[PDB]
Amino acid sequence: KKISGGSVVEMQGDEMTRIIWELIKEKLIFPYVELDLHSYDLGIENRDATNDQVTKDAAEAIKKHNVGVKCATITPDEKRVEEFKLKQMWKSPNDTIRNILGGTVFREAIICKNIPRLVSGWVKPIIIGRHAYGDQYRATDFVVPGPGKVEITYTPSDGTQKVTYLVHNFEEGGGVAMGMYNQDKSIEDFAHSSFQMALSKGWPLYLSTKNTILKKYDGRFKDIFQEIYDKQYKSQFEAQKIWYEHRLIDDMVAQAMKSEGGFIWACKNYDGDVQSDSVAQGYGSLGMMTSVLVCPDGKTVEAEAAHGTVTRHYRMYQKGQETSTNPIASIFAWTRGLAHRAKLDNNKELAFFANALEEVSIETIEAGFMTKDLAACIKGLPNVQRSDYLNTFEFMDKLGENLKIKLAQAKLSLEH
Amino acid sequence: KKISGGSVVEMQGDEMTRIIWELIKEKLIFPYVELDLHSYDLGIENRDATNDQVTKDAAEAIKKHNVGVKCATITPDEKRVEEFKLKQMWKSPNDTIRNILGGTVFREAIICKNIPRLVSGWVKPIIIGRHAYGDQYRATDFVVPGPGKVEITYTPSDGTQKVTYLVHNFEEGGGVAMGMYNQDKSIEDFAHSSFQMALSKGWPLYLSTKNTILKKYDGRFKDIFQEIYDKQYKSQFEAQKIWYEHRLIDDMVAQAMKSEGGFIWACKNYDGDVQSDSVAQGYGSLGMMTSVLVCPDGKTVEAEAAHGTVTRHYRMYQKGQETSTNPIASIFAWTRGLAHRAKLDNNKELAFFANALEEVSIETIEAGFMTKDLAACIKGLPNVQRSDYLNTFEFMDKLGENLKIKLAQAKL
Ligand SMILES: NC(=O)c1ccc[n+]([C@@H]2O[C@H](COP(=O)([O-])OP(=O)(O)OC[C@H]3O[C@@H](n4cnc5c(N)ncnc54)[C@H](OP(=O)(O)O)[C@@H]3O)[C@@H](O)[C@H]2O)c1
Ligand SMILES: NC(=O)c1ccc[n+]([C@@H]2O[C@H](COP(=O)([O-])OP(=O)(O)OC[C@H]3O[C@@H](n4cnc5c(N)ncnc54)[C@H](OP(=O)(O)O)[C@@H]3O)[C@@H](O)[C@H]2O)c1
Ligand SMILES: O=C(O)CCC(=O)C(=O)O
Ligand SMILES: O=C(O)CCC(=O)C(=O)O
Ligand SMILES: [Ca+2]
Ligand SMILES: [Ca+2]
Repeated sequence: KKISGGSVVEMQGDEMTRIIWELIKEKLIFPYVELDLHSYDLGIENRDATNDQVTKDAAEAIKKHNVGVKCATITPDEKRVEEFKLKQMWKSPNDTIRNILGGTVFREAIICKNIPRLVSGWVKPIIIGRHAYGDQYRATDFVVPGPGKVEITYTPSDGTQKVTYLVHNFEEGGGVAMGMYNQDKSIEDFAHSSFQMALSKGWPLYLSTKNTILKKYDGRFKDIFQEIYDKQYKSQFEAQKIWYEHRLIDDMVAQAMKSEGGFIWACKNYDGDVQSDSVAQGYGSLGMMTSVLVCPDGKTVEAEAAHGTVTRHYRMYQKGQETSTNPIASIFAWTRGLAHRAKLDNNKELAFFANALEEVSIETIEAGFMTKDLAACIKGLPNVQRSDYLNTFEFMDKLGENLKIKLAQAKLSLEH
Repeated sequence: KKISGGSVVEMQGDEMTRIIWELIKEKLIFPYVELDLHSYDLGIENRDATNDQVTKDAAEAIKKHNVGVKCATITPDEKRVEEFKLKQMWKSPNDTIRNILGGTVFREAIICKNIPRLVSGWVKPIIIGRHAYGDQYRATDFVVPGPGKVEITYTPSDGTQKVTYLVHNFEEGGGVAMGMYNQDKSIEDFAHSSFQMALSKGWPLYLSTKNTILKKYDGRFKDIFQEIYDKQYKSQFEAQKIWYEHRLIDDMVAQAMKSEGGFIWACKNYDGDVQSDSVAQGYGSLGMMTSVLVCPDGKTVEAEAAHGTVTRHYRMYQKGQETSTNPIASIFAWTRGLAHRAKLDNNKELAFFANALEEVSIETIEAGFMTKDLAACIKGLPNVQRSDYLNTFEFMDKLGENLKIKLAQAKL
């Protein structure tokens, strides 16, 4: 009776998103879909117990099975070490997974007709390609305890030369220092996936850098995009009446803010992290955004919610208080992962189910059933009352109700 | 030129901002104000001729005279080198000047009551304190030509063992790499200026970092702020019913976007640079923002417009075509610096002129005389007609008349 879904790597998360994750599988996915499921618990406690090995195992599973769907996870700092009694301050599971997989994370809002934006002009989608490799997420940082010299050096593999650059000589007191890097091959994959996304969408492409400040580091990104564009993409762009343009990041954020949308924005790793949260909130909620890592092999993807574990909501959950937390981004992690699974396997029954769940989610909200974040978009936050929204479970229950109806109607249809 | 100004350091800029700079001195400052003016031309041509020495001379003059006002400048990349036939790809003069002076750059929108924002909720100001030192603006970046190890090393002054960390081992092909740093004393001054700004305006303070990712680097910023808050400002904040909170930068930008405004935002160098343009545009124009570098001495100040040289408009100016470019940010560089010069000198006349020019600028726009960007805020750009806006000359002229009127009517 259930759809045969194939192999999926599932990564369990923390706090409020872990609660939603279990409700998605129980209500939305498992009743209709049977999966060969490789489950990795990335909850903070299991990562601590495995010395973060479960995270690297999960990344290797995604390479093997080509599809993974990830819940948001805690990245610990000193406060989390004290809260959970951790052995170490573990690195972000996302940093580890993206470092191993590589590629570009494409992030885009999920639009409902009845939800007012915070930014008046965006009538079309903004799609951020976020380079998923290197920079601050692979970096090496340390505290400078006192006076002394920090240098960064490059030694070729043959060991026949050494280049030493002075970072800073600390004359009095200490500070911080860090190295970071990126790679030409990853930059080229990032460029290709950006131009290909623009052509698939019929939309212009913009790349943002600081190249006036980092002339070598950011100038490399700019050069590689320009060279790949001129050689391989430019005739196809003009044929679709679109263009590619590099801008300084600050000009770019101002242009995007005042634009009508409808463009692809290639972002360096850190910029794509921050701006995608600004963009998601600007369209009205961090809970309404898709995030899909498209790996360079053209086969493997990892779908996820780009927002965090929603700690403040989890604290209320721990007290038995009602929570209204937006599940949509977490649900679209599953739908986007299953859609790609169905595409790899040419599974029409699964491809239909994935799209059906996405339509149900939008239709439910557009019919007036929503969590508190979205009711705050329509009214003001100060004007919202309990009767204006559903709690987290009521909303999942409504979605489950409407999903059963949509799948029932499909079975009764002639198309079937 | 009756009012005695005192000593101000003037830095001349490039392209469209240069054209507006002279219009401000001619029509706005010079007729009413006599200045001891130490002028350095930071135009890209003079920087190339002096091997960027004029920039260092200018920074030194600000330390001497405590007050400086800067016009936007070109920071050259490969296209600018070829465009201007430059000797070197010179560093940004703002990087050079800020590195020498230090401190926190405070940026805030200039609000006219008739101008709609792009962001629905911001009914109260957002003030970004931007750390002006270190990080990407003091960094060392280079191309990695081929496979090999990039390492970062710390050699202490006490002769104890040198420490070496592997950044990356490039196994296939090359790439890019960079070192960057910050210093505890600069971070401490950045913290103090942020707490003091919040107490003087009466608003809560947020610091944004990535400390979950950069645990040492950004953790140091977070730890320094928290220690200074707990030991120094905390009871003062509580008595004013405000607070200080650290947030991850992701959370902070989202919170900022959906808020009502009304907070101080402490930003690391790079974040303050980018978010200040996002915020300025969100209130509706890059032309309406003040930017003042507040130096750690509590004395010296450098006022500037935070936006660039507006190359696109300048290309139209070069072709003889009509332009409408918003001068207000450039005007507020003069008024903010002259107001500071007046507080140092206890000059009631100069301080009155400084405020009056700012009043005239806002009153002129609130009466319906504005450049094209502001008219676009009200009607949307596709609906802006020629009758809705003034060109750059006409706008500077209307401000000159209103300034003349406001000073004449005040002389009575
Ligand atoms: N993908 C990931 O694994 C990932 C990404 C980011 C952060 N994190 C981790 O998550 C933890 C919490 O990070 P944080 O405190 O910066 O942010 P957060 O708790 O995830 O979110 C902060 C605020 O954003 C709003 N929000 C975010 N998602 C929402 C949703 N789905 N529905 C309704 N509101 C939502 C809520 O606003 P209100 O309080 O105003 O209601 C929430 O309190 C950290 O440990 C961090 O390391 C993980
Ligand atoms: N403080 C500084 O010295 C400073 C700061 C930043 C950049 N720069 C330099 O400026 C040069 C150009 O930088 P860029 O091309 O990134 O940006 P830009 O040319 O300065 O500005 C880009 C766009 O922003 C809008 N804009 C900026 N200021 C405006 C104003 N006062 N009134 C109306 N619109 C305004 C215009 O939008 P539209 O095109 O839509 O009309 C303009 O085309 C570069 O050489 C850069 O290094 C200098
Ligand atoms: O991995 C983390 O700690 C945060 C990740 C994040 O903020 C993002 O993926 O946008
Ligand atoms: O100095 C530069 O090159 C740009 C400065 C800038 O963008 C800013 O001050 O906001
Ligand atoms: Ca993020
Ligand atoms: Ca800027």
